[PDB]
Amino acid sequence: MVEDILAPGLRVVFCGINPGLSSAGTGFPFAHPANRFWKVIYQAGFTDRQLKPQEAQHLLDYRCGVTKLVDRPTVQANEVSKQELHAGGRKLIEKIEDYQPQALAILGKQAYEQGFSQRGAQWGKQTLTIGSTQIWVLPNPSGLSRVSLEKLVEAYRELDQALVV
DNA sequence: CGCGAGTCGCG
Repeated sequence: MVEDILAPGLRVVFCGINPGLSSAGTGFPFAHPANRFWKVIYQAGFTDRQLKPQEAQHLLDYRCGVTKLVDRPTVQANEVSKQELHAGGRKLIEKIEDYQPQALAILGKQAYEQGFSQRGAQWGKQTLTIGSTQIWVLPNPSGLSRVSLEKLVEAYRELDQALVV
């Protein structure tokens, strides 16, 4: 099982589909060294250095959170049904109403659409909100995505900069 | 008419 990293007052809550088979075992989000997440949020600007999955809890210090749509671990994100994704979204909504982050960031275009029942969603900011929490769709940091690091970084960077203080 | 559903080839 992979515990959530949430707290009130966060500026961003990162959300993935489900745990990979490596992450599941370690009990850390995006634990497999092939997943660009940690490098991306670092380079994007969310952290002052590149954290290891071990230090995940220290994200709160930078006022960032992490969670997932579906708990069931899996090799590839595509093994999770829409049924599971749609249910996952419903529960995510509650956590957001609970912790009330400045922004919810879904890592997966399909994830978003399924989880929130939305069609033809575009990358970036969504008009959809959850109270004061704004919603974003960011490309998945998996090394399976043919999306380049340079692209991935910009995407997240836009959000960071988008959340002023 | 519209609408809502039913893999391949890419680094």
